[PDB]
Amino acid sequence: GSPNSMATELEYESVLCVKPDVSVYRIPPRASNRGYRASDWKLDQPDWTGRLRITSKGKTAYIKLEDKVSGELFAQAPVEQYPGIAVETVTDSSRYFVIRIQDGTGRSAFIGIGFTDRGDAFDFNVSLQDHFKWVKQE
Repeated sequence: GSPNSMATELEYESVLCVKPDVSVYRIPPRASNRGYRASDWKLDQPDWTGRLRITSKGKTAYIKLEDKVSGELFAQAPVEQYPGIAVETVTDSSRYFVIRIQDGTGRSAFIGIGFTDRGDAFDFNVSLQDHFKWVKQE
């Protein structure tokens, strides 16, 4: 038998949260003597803006970011458990996160994202933990 009829087969995702408005900021590096505090980021001048698409399959969640005009992928961050290495919070305001976006080949970057309100950023952190609760043995 020969499996060589397939090679790119990532035609799967269970959607968890979608929002039309999210803004990216390239952040300074973490240290507990400063923290990520949202106000240190480029809140007046995003590096990119577009749409949120939190997705998952099995034990791996995917924070995908997508364009608001082209529908194309900007970036994606894969996550094995929440909280974990690929998702972080700020100190000052509950509407801002950081994620470890990856190219699927050992390339990575930490990018900051901001929401319109805390009551919508709560949906980012609830939709992640309400996927992982069984992996978290709750």
